[PDB]
Amino acid sequence: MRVKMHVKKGDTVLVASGKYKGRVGKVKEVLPKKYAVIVEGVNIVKKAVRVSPKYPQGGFIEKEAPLHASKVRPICPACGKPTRVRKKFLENGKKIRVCAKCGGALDTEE
Amino acid sequence: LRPNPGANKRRKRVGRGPGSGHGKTATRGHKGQKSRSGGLKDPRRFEGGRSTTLMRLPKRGMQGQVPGEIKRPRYQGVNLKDLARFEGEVTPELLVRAGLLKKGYRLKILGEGEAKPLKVVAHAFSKSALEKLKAAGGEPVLLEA
RNA sequence: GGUCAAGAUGGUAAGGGCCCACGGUGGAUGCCUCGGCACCCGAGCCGAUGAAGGACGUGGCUACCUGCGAUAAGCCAGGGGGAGCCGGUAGCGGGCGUGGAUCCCUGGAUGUCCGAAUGGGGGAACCCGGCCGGCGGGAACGCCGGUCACCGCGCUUUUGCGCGGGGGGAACCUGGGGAACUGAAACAUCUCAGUACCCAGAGGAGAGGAAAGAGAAAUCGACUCCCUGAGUAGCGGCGAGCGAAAGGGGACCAGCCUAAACCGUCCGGCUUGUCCGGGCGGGGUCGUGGGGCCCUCGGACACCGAAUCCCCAGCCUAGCCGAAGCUGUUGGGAAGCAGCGCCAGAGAGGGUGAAAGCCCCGUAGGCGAAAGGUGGGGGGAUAGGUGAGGGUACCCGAGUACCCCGUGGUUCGUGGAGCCAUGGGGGAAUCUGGGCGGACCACCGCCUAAGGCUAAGUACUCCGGGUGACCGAUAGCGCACCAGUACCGUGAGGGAAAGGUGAAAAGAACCCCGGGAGGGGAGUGAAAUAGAGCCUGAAACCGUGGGCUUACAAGCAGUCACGGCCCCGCAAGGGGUUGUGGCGUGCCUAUUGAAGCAUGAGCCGGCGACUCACGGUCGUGGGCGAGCUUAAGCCGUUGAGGCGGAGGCGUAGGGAAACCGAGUCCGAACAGGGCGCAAAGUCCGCGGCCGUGGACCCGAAACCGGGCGAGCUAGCCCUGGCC
RNA sequence: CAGGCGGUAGGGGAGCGUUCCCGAUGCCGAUGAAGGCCGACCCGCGAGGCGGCUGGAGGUAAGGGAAGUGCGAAUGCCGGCAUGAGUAACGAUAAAGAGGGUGAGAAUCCCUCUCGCCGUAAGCCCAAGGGUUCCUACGCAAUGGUCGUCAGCGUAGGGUU
RNA sequence: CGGUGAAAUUGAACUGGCCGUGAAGAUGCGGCCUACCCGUGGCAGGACGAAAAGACCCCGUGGAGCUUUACUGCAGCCUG
Repeated sequence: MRVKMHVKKGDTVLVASGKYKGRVGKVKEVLPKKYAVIVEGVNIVKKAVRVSPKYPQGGFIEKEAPLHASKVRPICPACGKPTRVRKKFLENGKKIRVCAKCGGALDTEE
Repeated sequence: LRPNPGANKRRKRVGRGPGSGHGKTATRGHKGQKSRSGGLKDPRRFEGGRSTTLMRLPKRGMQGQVPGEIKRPRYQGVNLKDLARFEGEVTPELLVRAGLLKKGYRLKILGEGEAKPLKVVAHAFSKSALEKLKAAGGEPVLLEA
């Protein structure tokens, strides 16, 4: 939780929570880790405006706070994140490797 | 985690304010705050001057010497010596240079109990010294500059 | 049952008094911080390439806090970097980006107008002008532009071309000039003090810095700062007081130079021969020679104070990794209780809905890294310039040394008063020279003056980092965040307050009285007596209800007693409430003396005053009797203590001293006083305690320094008007 | 058994909380840190436990060490909150009364009609100095010394060449 | 009556007269005489009324402003 981070759009687990049921992290800041797991919001029973239906009450409430979420999940769930061994000419690949592994290859899924 | 100061040591009198119930500390106004009053001594100072004088140490700073360091044949022979040769040089341990008013200056013959001299060359031998030095059995000497 | 005479008691509050319940205004406040403050290390120069420091601008849509300035939420290039950003605004309305977008750094570009300002003026932040370029309606106008003080400074006297400075800066710093208080319980010498303050100026640190020194031993050897040197040596209405210096311990250790006629060279000289003037030099004194003549000479180790250059350039800010748990479980929560499985050259800490080594943290673990901006090291090279022997008539570091008085320094206040230092008048010596040790004279000794340069060790704190038997929002910087701004003053100048809703915004659709606020519901949620000034949220004061109590009463208060109520009560009885009675001058300060009519006192709350550093000094708790250790060098998450033996206290003292010495000065006196008598202290601490320091705390007339104002007021000057 | 025990100045002794330092964090704790609110067990007291309510997280000592500390009280310091008081006061004795209007409400706004006081000023005018505001449109919880649907008040927009 | 809504001083006070008394001019202590609960519009006597820690003073080896041929110097003038 700093100028540096955890997972990004990613897809991860909820340990100390109410859901645990991991899923799509719609957006995650740089400093306040502020990340939305699309896993628990509300309605803000909207303005009474025609902003929302003239008869409103916003629906998708999803600002995800706490940072006990168990980011990253290869064939393994709760795991920290490795770093590199480069291996290839100019190779950062700070992919995530521990027990199972996941790096969010630019392919099949984030 | 236990050895509290034995007997009394710890704060003995940092007595705060003036009295459990009451308080005020001293006399009457004559000794208020900015009241560090007639200090050390009023009429006592009158005394202080009270008298001509016969001891005058004039406009200067460079006196000579004739090294008056009180040394004792008694400490010597009772139990810290070598009955013939010790010399100013060997007197460090000697408590007749290991104090303060002339450490390195001159060791005199506090000739006392029994004989009363010095059997080691040097400087400072009471006359009584010269004599019981000669009796005790000693080779005293005295060269200059 | 009715009539009358008599007596005794009862309830009936407009309000008020003690008690209990339940509110409100007020913020104590417990804790809690992106905020101080304290110490230590790191760091230490800004500016005309017109800076520090501000005026007016720009952000599609912005008063403001921000960053840029007219190419203005920024353009350029390189260093860094993982995938999100269009600063604090989240909202509107639109976006850029894994063909390194946000952003961290280093060097880039215009870089508005003011501000040293300088092209000129000017109430700065705004109006003027002269030169070449440009565009426009051409000339006139008017913009971008490049343009044009002043200073002194050296160069081609003609470039007046080509430089310099100036302008800053919290504290440290050098010199310039330089004060009353208070003390001396008055106070004129004296004192604070060469302190405060005005100034000028070099810095990043200057200061001082190789000896006409010390000091007297046939000794030392730059300068600076620390400990010690004695607070003695001493300076003095010898009074308050003030107070050294060599040495020793320590730290830090380069030394280097120029006119100094003589050389010759030379150009100018005057005027010519043989004087002076100024350039090159050898000479260019380190602890003494230098030059010129004669002879012995001589044919590779030394670097600067940046001489200087190349580097591992230390960093600057971006870097990187990086140790091990889940199941359960009481919970709105768990990181918690419980189960088993886990890490560790890294159990420093914070952060993840209540207290984790194994969850968040690029931390302690260790390692990391760059082509810019800075150098000591280690080494090189660059190396100016140093680096021989005697002989001989001498000429060759300052224009004043020196001596009279008039003065400064210095531990020196006038004195027998020295040395350096200068304001007056005098007024010279080249190493047989000349000041210096002792006023001065005779000695020995000392050093080599009247020029020049700089490093290194103590100071200082703007700025950065870190640590705190250093602070919690009235203490801390006043200042924890749109406080040096609000606001008072003419200016100078003074100089607040206000920190927290909650775990996360889910912070309130919607219905209902109402103009609105605001008020009842629904949803929030774990709570909303957590609801927007909204945590914890007490005292004071005002309020709604309930209990007792009250209209023949004289009393701070009260309060001892008891009786009537009502209360928990098993009783014992315990509560609150009081009518009857007994006895009762309120507290603080300063008083012979107080109820005070003497005083302080409006009520609540938070602040609110005998300390610290040394000297000492007496105690007494503790180590050895000789006992103890500063300044430092060194090891030091914890940083671990160790060593450092210049000393000061003891260890006989007696004296004005010479000295003598446990003895002793008087003295010619065997008479007294200081003893001898150890009857060891010496050190660390804790503490009663003075002396200096503001030393229980706030309190005055005022004296002194530097500035601030004639839109204050009186005057005087200039210039219109009105009677 | 003494034997005594009013007693400021003042001197001696002995305890008390109080926020920190070790706290050799022991931990205690969301079945509450803490402060708070109330109470007929502890203390010779300064204080203590303990019980009950609040209250959201701390807090801390067994033994000892370190101190900005314990306060009516100083016409105190800073902030509240009271008091005469719902009396004194509204800024000029240059007076006003009506009708209709607009409004959630109009003594206190708008028109219009009666009426008094200025007029040599309560005239206009330039200038100074103020620097918003002026206007037009909405609004009034603050502000006018109550009003107030009025404004020189608040919000926005336009306004002097 | 209605809109409004302050200001010093003050322990708190529930505060009669007396004759007395007391630090010597008292509601508040003694003995006693009257008098119930409350408030408004007034009247000024006390509560030494408020006001300002007396400018009357004294006192403080206090301050400050003239002064004078008190004390010492500074200035400027005169002058070997």
